[PDB]
Amino acid sequence: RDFNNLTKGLCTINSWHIYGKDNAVRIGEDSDVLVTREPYVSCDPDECRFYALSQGTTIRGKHSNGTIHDRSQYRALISWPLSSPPTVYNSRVECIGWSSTSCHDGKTRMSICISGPNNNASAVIWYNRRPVTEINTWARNILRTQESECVCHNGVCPVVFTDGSATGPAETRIYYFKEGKILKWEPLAGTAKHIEECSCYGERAEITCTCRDNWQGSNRPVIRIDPVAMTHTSQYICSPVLTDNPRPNDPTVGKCNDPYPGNNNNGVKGFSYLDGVNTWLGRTISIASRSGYEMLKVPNALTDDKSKPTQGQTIVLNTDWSGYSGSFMDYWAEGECYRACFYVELIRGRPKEDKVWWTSNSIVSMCSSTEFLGQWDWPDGAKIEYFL
Amino acid sequence: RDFNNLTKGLCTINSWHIYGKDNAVRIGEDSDVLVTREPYVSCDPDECRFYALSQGTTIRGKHSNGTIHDRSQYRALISWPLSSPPTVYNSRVECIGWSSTSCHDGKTRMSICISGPNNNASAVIWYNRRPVTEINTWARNILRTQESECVCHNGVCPVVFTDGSATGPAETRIYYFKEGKILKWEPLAGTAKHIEECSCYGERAEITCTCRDNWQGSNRPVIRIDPVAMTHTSQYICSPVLTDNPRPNDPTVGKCNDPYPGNNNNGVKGFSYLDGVNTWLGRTISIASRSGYEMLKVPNALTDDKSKPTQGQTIVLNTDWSGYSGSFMDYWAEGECYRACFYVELIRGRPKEDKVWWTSNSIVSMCSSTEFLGQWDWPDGAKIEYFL
Amino acid sequence: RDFNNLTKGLCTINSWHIYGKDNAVRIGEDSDVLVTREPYVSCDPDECRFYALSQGTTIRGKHSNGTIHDRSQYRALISWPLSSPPTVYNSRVECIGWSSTSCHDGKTRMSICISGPNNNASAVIWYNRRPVTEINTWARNILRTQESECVCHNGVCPVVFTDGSATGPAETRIYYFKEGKILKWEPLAGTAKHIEECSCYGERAEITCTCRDNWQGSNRPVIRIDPVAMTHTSQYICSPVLTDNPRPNDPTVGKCNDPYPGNNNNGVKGFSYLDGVNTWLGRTISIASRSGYEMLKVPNALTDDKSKPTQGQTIVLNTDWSGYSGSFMDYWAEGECYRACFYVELIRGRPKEDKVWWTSNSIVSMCSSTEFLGQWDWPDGAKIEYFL
Amino acid sequence: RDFNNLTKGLCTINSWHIYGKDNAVRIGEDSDVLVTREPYVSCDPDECRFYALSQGTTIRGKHSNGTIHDRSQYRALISWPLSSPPTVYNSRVECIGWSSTSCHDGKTRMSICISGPNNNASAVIWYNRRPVTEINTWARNILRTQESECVCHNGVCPVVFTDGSATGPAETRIYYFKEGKILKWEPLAGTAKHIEECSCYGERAEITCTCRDNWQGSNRPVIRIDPVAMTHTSQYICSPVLTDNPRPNDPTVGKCNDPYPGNNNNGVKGFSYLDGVNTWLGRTISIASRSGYEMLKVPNALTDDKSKPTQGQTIVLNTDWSGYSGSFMDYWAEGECYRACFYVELIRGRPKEDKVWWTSNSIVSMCSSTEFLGQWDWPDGAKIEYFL
Ligand SMILES: *[C@@H]1O[C@H](CO)[C@@H](O[C@@H]2O[C@H](CO)[C@@H](O[C@@H]3O[C@H](CO[C@H]4O[C@H](CO)[C@@H](O)[C@H](O[C@H]5O[C@H](CO)[C@@H](O)[C@H](O)[C@@H]5O)[C@@H]4O)[C@@H](O)[C@H](O[C@H]4O[C@H](CO)[C@@H](O)[C@H](O)[C@@H]4O[C@H]4O[C@H](CO)[C@@H](O)[C@H](O)[C@@H]4O[C@H]4O[C@H](CO)[C@@H](O)[C@H](O)[C@@H]4O)[C@@H]3O)[C@H](O)[C@H]2NC(C)=O)[C@H](O)[C@H]1NC(C)=O
Ligand SMILES: *[C@@H]1O[C@H](CO)[C@@H](O[C@@H]2O[C@H](CO)[C@@H](O[C@@H]3O[C@H](CO[C@H]4O[C@H](CO)[C@@H](O)[C@H](O[C@H]5O[C@H](CO)[C@@H](O)[C@H](O)[C@@H]5O)[C@@H]4O)[C@@H](O)[C@H](O[C@H]4O[C@H](CO)[C@@H](O)[C@H](O)[C@@H]4O[C@H]4O[C@H](CO)[C@@H](O)[C@H](O)[C@@H]4O[C@H]4O[C@H](CO)[C@@H](O)[C@H](O)[C@@H]4O)[C@@H]3O)[C@H](O)[C@H]2NC(C)=O)[C@H](O)[C@H]1NC(C)=O
Ligand SMILES: *[C@@H]1O[C@H](CO)[C@@H](O[C@@H]2O[C@H](CO)[C@@H](O[C@@H]3O[C@H](CO[C@H]4O[C@H](CO)[C@@H](O)[C@H](O[C@H]5O[C@H](CO)[C@@H](O)[C@H](O)[C@@H]5O)[C@@H]4O)[C@@H](O)[C@H](O[C@H]4O[C@H](CO)[C@@H](O)[C@H](O)[C@@H]4O[C@H]4O[C@H](CO)[C@@H](O)[C@H](O)[C@@H]4O[C@H]4O[C@H](CO)[C@@H](O)[C@H](O)[C@@H]4O)[C@@H]3O)[C@H](O)[C@H]2NC(C)=O)[C@H](O)[C@H]1NC(C)=O
Ligand SMILES: *[C@@H]1O[C@H](CO)[C@@H](O[C@@H]2O[C@H](CO)[C@@H](O[C@@H]3O[C@H](CO[C@H]4O[C@H](CO)[C@@H](O)[C@H](O[C@H]5O[C@H](CO)[C@@H](O)[C@H](O)[C@@H]5O)[C@@H]4O)[C@@H](O)[C@H](O[C@H]4O[C@H](CO)[C@@H](O)[C@H](O)[C@@H]4O[C@H]4O[C@H](CO)[C@@H](O)[C@H](O)[C@@H]4O[C@H]4O[C@H](CO)[C@@H](O)[C@H](O)[C@@H]4O)[C@@H]3O)[C@H](O)[C@H]2NC(C)=O)[C@H](O)[C@H]1NC(C)=O
Ligand SMILES: *[C@@H]1O[C@H](CO)[C@@H](O[C@@H]2O[C@H](CO)[C@@H](O)[C@H](O)[C@H]2NC(C)=O)[C@H](O)[C@H]1NC(C)=O
Ligand SMILES: CC(=O)N[C@@H]1C[C@@H](F)[C@](F)(C(=O)O)O[C@H]1[C@H](O)[C@H](O)CO
Ligand SMILES: CC(=O)N[C@@H]1C[C@@H](F)[C@](F)(C(=O)O)O[C@H]1[C@H](O)[C@H](O)CO
Ligand SMILES: CC(=O)N[C@@H]1C[C@@H](F)[C@](F)(C(=O)O)O[C@H]1[C@H](O)[C@H](O)CO
Ligand SMILES: CC(=O)N[C@@H]1C[C@@H](F)[C@](F)(C(=O)O)O[C@H]1[C@H](O)[C@H](O)CO
Ligand SMILES: [Ca+2]
Ligand SMILES: [Ca+2]
Ligand SMILES: [Ca+2]
Ligand SMILES: [Ca+2]
Repeated sequence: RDFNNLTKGLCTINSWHIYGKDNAVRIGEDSDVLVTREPYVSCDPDECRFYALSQGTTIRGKHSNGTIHDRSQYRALISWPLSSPPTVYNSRVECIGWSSTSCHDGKTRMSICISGPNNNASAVIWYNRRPVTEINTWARNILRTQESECVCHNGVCPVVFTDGSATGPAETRIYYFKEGKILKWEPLAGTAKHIEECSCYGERAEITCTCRDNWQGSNRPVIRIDPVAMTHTSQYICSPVLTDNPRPNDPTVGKCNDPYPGNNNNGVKGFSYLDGVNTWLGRTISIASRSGYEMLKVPNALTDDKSKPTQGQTIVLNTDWSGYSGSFMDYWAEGECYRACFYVELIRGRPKEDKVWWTSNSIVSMCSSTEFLGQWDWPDGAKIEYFL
Repeated sequence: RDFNNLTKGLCTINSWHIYGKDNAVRIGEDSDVLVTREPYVSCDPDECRFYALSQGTTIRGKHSNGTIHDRSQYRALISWPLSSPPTVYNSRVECIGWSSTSCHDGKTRMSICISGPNNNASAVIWYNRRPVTEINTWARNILRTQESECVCHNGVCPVVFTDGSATGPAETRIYYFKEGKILKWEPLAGTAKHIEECSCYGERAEITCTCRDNWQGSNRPVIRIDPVAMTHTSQYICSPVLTDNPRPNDPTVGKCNDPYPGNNNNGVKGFSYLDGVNTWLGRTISIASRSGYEMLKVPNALTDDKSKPTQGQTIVLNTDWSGYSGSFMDYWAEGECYRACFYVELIRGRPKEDKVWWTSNSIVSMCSSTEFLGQWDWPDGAKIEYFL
Repeated sequence: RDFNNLTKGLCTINSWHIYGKDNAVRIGEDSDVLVTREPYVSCDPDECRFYALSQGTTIRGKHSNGTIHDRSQYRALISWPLSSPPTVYNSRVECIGWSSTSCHDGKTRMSICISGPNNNASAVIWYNRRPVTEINTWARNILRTQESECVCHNGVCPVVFTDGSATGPAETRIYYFKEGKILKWEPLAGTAKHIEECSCYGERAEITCTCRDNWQGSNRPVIRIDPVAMTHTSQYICSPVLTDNPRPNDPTVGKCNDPYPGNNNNGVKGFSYLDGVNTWLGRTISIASRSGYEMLKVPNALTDDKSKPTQGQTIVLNTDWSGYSGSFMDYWAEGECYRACFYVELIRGRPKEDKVWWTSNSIVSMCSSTEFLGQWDWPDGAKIEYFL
Repeated sequence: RDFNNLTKGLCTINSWHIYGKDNAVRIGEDSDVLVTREPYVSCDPDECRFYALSQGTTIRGKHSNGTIHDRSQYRALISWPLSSPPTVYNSRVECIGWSSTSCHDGKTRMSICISGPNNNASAVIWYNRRPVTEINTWARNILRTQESECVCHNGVCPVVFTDGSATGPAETRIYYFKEGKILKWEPLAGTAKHIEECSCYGERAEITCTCRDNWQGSNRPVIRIDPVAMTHTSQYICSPVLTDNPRPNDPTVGKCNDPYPGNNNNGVKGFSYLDGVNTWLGRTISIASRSGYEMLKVPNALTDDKSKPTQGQTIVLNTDWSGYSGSFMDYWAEGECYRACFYVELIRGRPKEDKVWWTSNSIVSMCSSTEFLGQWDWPDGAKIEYFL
């Protein structure tokens, strides 16, 4: 009925509780589960759902062979009920393509999918399940977007896109949509040197995005957006607790306005919540590969270049595979504050598990608690040997 | 609540963006996907869906053997959610038969299915999911209809049927339905010599249908219907850009009131949008078989017998299989103009791929953009070898 | 909102058009289709659905072995969308048991299922999907009911039950329910000597049921019920066109008040519409087995002991298997008259096809047309050899 | 719209009629049925559903190997339509974990799931399908709850939890929730010495729970809760008809305020309805293992230490496997009294049937009748040999 406004602050995050888990690869060993990757979670006013990019085959299907590849004509943004797996029979297609974002503005949902060949890709912006706007590639090098939910305020839903090199300067733009129409766009500003795969959340009329500098940085770039003024800025997380992957060992002092060097041309989508002393960072446990996952409480990470952990929680053990991670919240929940949430993609199959010819994932997701809760670890749980 | 009226003109068509794609044959390699053919797309006021004729077996089922055949007691018009595949578990049966059409009038949906033996077929006209009217064969030779959506204006939904020879004169009728009841019917008039499988769209209170002259023409016949007066006329597309299949090579000058000769007794369902300079024609790329698919901008194709392409877009490469194609639009979208859409049926299996014993298809669909978007090609994507 | 009243007469029946067909055995060869028997069709105010008794296993499942048996703890009344097959994933359980009926009163639905051992069976009467009333066996010999829909008038839904011998006198009762509560019951009256499996329809505030005299009659008993007075009578169809199975050859003169002899202790559920000159009878084509199915127009069949066919329609060829048949109508359709409908159960597997270890069926259904439509035949269509 | 109040008494229980049965293990032999255990039934105002703890694999899936284990990261509370089986495609996840409860307060549903390692478990309390409250382990030894529905009165839904030893004193708490928030909690009081797995029902503004004393008692502890005062008491069922399993032979005189000795450190979840002369107890038929199931009418069982059976009903034969059992009622049914209902979990596979590597169950459920109905027995019905 009305556009949602970001009128609340974050709840105090004292730990993380289990929210959803689909066990998709376990279940899909003997049921019609679609192969996916690049999952996320997004809420409507009356339901929260899982989202991902399908590969247009089931996991036991012979067409699962080759699904390490990111971009084909067989991919689509799908959604399905929370903690169910993405099946052929329960998955709803939001739009067609191989990079996406989606968010609800309080009245209805906007979904964006990009498709095409590398040098001629286009975004289609859907609103109320109809296409409304299209945007052609501006740099002819894999036009691409967040791979997790966007955020709206009074109808304005900003979205970050990048077109251009993954290993050098690229052209990043912030589009401000309303009802699927372009109100404005701006080129990236501030000190972030490279942006991909922004993970965003909204509180007190400001949207914060934690992104991936694929080119040089092992610290994460941060974009902060004012959706009323339709302006933004950028920087890096100051903290020496480095949250990209792969990455060097953690130093004692980080960088606020430059990439922290030591690994080039690689990364992973990740997130954080940056809320002064209530600041929590996610990362892989391994510095070398996408294994394990942990949350660290790092007070003032955004602004304090010597900030270190005061608390933490293990989400996935370093002996289990992780993957992309991102933020979402239920903006329509009851109460006085928005409860921080996140997901972690649990990648299985190639390239790390190459006895199978496929790559897919399952999902785990948590939300914050004001209690100090006991921790478990949450692995995918499938046995690869069963698929041989 | 109210009957929809065709009050808008076409949006300007500068390119085509991806709308839906089901990847059904890929997915159906290892899931309970129904064998189909003769698909299309049709919108309700709150949802757009895929439609097709089921063959009453799954593709991996042993009853898929023999599904090259067009007309059996096991066929039905089914619908399913946009870009999902047609599964046993998500497909809704609209009516029983082996030729169909369907459209929503703004209040509810009319669906028409024809069944029976060749010499004794009948149409049943369903409205609000109940049968209302029946029409018996008038020429005793495969009574048959559009195989894509009809169009309504203020409750009046015209439909084109043909009964009689596929390779000689036949008896074509235009029925004007309202609430599933016959208001009137007329015998075909104008200069079209043979009509099958009309593909129709509505704008500014007129309905335009691009059809298949199976007998003689490689140019397509066009029927234009005034749904208020309940009258029509017919002609051929004047343009030397010929759009049937198979067909001769394109000449320099076409025919406005006669079939363009060079192939007899064969054809394929196709479509066009005929809107002066905003005119786009679809066709197979091959002159000999149903391979490839392209859209050509041919200004004034309907009326200019020397009109040639000023722009185009490849939809399916000539090294991939195509099939039937047809028009639809979302008459209930927001904005000032109706956005042209189309689908292409991607036929797999027999007769061209005869290592399998079945014939089925998947679907790809696009809508127009006012941008000049980059093009991809959109093949079915299944590997036949997997099915051996 | 209001209880439906039977205020209309039957439409004129000049032929029969296809209404629904599920092709369940064909589809179930390679999908999760439940084994059933004793199907029927019943309408709500906004939807019509297929109903049957599940056997609590899929057809390809190993538990399909033994499903020739009628009565087990694994059976349930299920419903599913019209012309879909009865799948594990789309079938809704109405109640538990091995004999049933169901009807909608205009406000909500009553469903009745009987379960138990032969000598200690009970009916549970569900209303608005909650159990309301229970009725214990009165004769300790397979309490049993219609196996097709009941009919309501101003909230009163009569139902016919039988308890006692299948091959001798039994105790038949007519229960008058309202909101799932017993208003009254009466013992069978009139001249019918044995009653099973009544097939009923409603018009002009009277309900007519055509039943099965399993003991002696090859003519069918008829019960006529006044749901306002809550009284009834019974007789047999007078016509020499005999409609049970198995049966003797047709004579020239039938019996109005006694069973027509020649076969004992056997029969099949069937139906008719008895409406003076607008009278149509269904029967198997074979006198010996459940093969084929036809509709015969037999003017005044109910009252004229020499009435013979003036018109007919083949539904299933005598070279294809049939089974139970029954009546239903869409009481909530638009227009001035109720359109007669029926289904035929197409039994496959045992005992006639004993290369498989199972018994199941599919469904075909038709409704009347005021046109004289061409006829097709409508077989199950599955190849038993595929299941070996 | 309004919170439900427990304003009715129990209906008179003269027998039990069949309510639901899913036949899940039979069906799951050849369909995508999830492995479960710890099932129950719970009603909303407009629907009643089956609930259980999934094991996050199908039964025919290779991940079914190991599902004898109770607590893993792959478990979730799921619900599905009454008498359907718990499939991958129709099951809705309520929350994540390995111990649960759920109930509807008349406005919306509260669901509670506990997860974590044995020494660090936490409960998350969901309301209106959103997490609201979290509760950390207080004794660091398998925090755990009812495994059947809770009950609400004017918004207050008490829930019994236990944390601590299964074979010695433990710390049991009664939490009083409203809208998912903690109003109050109390430590267990009265004479019950050990509490697990309470099975609860509501009548005349009091909630009665029949639980499992795993430590010493073969008589069942009873907790009675006043949800207005938010106080409770506890005792044991006085009757010498002992209802735990395993258990000693029945004596002539029971114990009201102490555990009845003879078996230690073991038990099974069970239930009763304690309503003076209208008192019925459920139990396994075997004293040694979870086989068979029966209901006994034991007047004044709660308060009369010599009460013996005056009537009974066999539910499952002693030659068939049983399991957990629990109470529920449809608080939103029509009429003057609440109809007592229960389910029995039918465990198949390990440990008793160790030719398979899995453990799962199906469900049977009954409700009371004021008739004296005939009895059947209701086994799971699957053949283990089919799974070899
Ligand atoms: C039941 O559940 C309980 C709740 O989950 C659980 O208690 C939790 O226990 C975990 C695990 O111990 C805690 O997480 C850690 O928290 C550390 C921070 O807390 C310490 O430091 C604070 C400041 O100096 C102290 O205040 C704090 O003391 C307080 O709390 C204590 C309880 O833990 C209590 O005893 C005290 O009385 C007091 O009240 C405490 O001392 C945090 O630092 C740690 O993370 C590091 O360690 C991990 C390995 O264990 C790494 O994976 C992680 O990345 C962090 O280390 C790395 O990064 C650092 C920053 O750069 C570097 O300095 C390190 O060298 C290290 O870097 C290497 O590794 C990196 C990752 O591979 C790499 O990238 C680098 O390159 C380099 O190679 C962890 O998060 C949690 O806070 C506890 N929570 C609560 C509420 O108590 C309890 O144990 C469970 N109970 C049972 C019985 O099982
Ligand atoms: C990123 O995506 C971009 C958007 O898709 C893409 O740009 C697009 O590129 C495609 C492919 O080149 C274009 O499609 C073609 O358009 C042709 C018409 O445009 C030409 O002619 C106009 C009039 O004279 C000119 O105005 C126009 O110039 C303008 O635009 C230029 C850009 O392309 C630009 O450089 C100029 O500066 C200027 O501004 C341009 O010259 C169209 O004619 C063509 O279709 C024919 O060719 C196809 C084969 O390629 C056939 O498949 C097709 O059927 C047509 O040829 C056949 O039919 C004709 C008519 O009868 C016959 O005359 C021909 O002989 C031929 O007939 C044979 O084949 C038939 C089919 O098999 C057969 O039936 C006959 O029997 C006979 O055998 C094609 O549609 C598109 O318009 C571009 N779009 C845009 C917006 O620019 C860009 O390339 C992509 N970028 C990258 C980096 O990959
Ligand atoms: C396109 O579709 C059209 C519509 O479906 C289709 O036309 C239809 O054609 C069918 C098949 O011919 C017709 O069905 C039959 O109708 C018979 C009754 O009609 C005749 O009798 C009337 C009265 O004397 C005449 O009025 C009537 O004449 C009129 O109509 C004619 C068109 O058919 C036309 O030419 C005339 O000008 C005139 O206007 C006509 O002569 C009906 O009797 C028949 O049923 C019997 O025969 C079946 C075998 O074919 C049996 O299966 C069936 O059970 C009936 O016979 C059995 O039972 C009788 C009664 O007891 C016995 O007397 C018989 O001996 C026989 O009994 C044996 O078999 C029993 C069953 O096994 C058994 O139990 C007994 O023991 C014993 O062993 C049939 O229903 C239909 O009416 C036509 N409909 C229309 C609108 O015209 C047209 O053919 C199709 N076109 C093409 C090109 O394919
Ligand atoms: C059609 O369906 C009808 C409805 O279901 C069905 O009739 C029902 O029949 C069943 C089975 O007979 C009845 O259930 C039993 O009811 C017994 C109680 O009723 C008796 O006792 C009363 C009081 O003294 C009498 O009033 C009553 O008489 C009345 O009713 C009669 C009809 O049955 C009628 O003939 C009379 O005229 C009169 O009107 C009647 O005599 C009940 O006691 C019994 O349960 C015990 O027995 C079971 C074994 O059969 C055990 O499994 C069960 O656990 C109970 O015994 C155990 O526990 C007792 C208590 O501690 C011990 O004293 C016993 O020794 C025994 O203990 C051993 O076993 C335990 C379990 O393994 C173990 O833990 C111990 O350690 C020890 O090892 C049973 O529930 C039912 O009430 C009938 N219902 C109705 C309405 O009539 C009819 O039969 C069906 N018809 C056909 C044709 O099939
Ligand atoms: C259950 O009892 C409560 C307490 O008496 C009822 O609560 C009142 O409901 C009315 C009407 O909806 C409100 O206007 C009052 O404010 C409520 N509270 C109190 C404390 O009186 C409630 O309606 C009852 N539930 C049902 C289904 O009748
Ligand atoms: C899932 C897994 O086994 N990850 C291991 C953890 C650890 F042993 C590690 F050394 C690490 O990176 O910390 O290697 C990982 C993994 O085997 C490699 O990094 C990549 O193969
Ligand atoms: C799908 C496909 O391979 N089509 C080819 C394209 C081309 F090579 C062509 F020569 C053509 O017709 O243009 O043959 C098609 C096809 O192999 C035949 O036409 C029919 O088999
Ligand atoms: C389905 C089928 O083949 N039915 C035949 C028809 C006919 F040949 C008939 F002789 C008949 O009864 O009319 O036998 C049936 C069937 O084979 C037997 O009656 C029973 O097996
Ligand atoms: C399902 C089953 O066969 N249960 C039997 C019943 C009975 F024979 C009994 F002796 C009993 O306990 O009463 O053993 C059960 C079962 O075999 C064992 O108790 C445990 O294996
Ligand atoms: Ca990086
Ligand atoms: Ca042609
Ligand atoms: Ca008989
Ligand atoms: Ca015990």
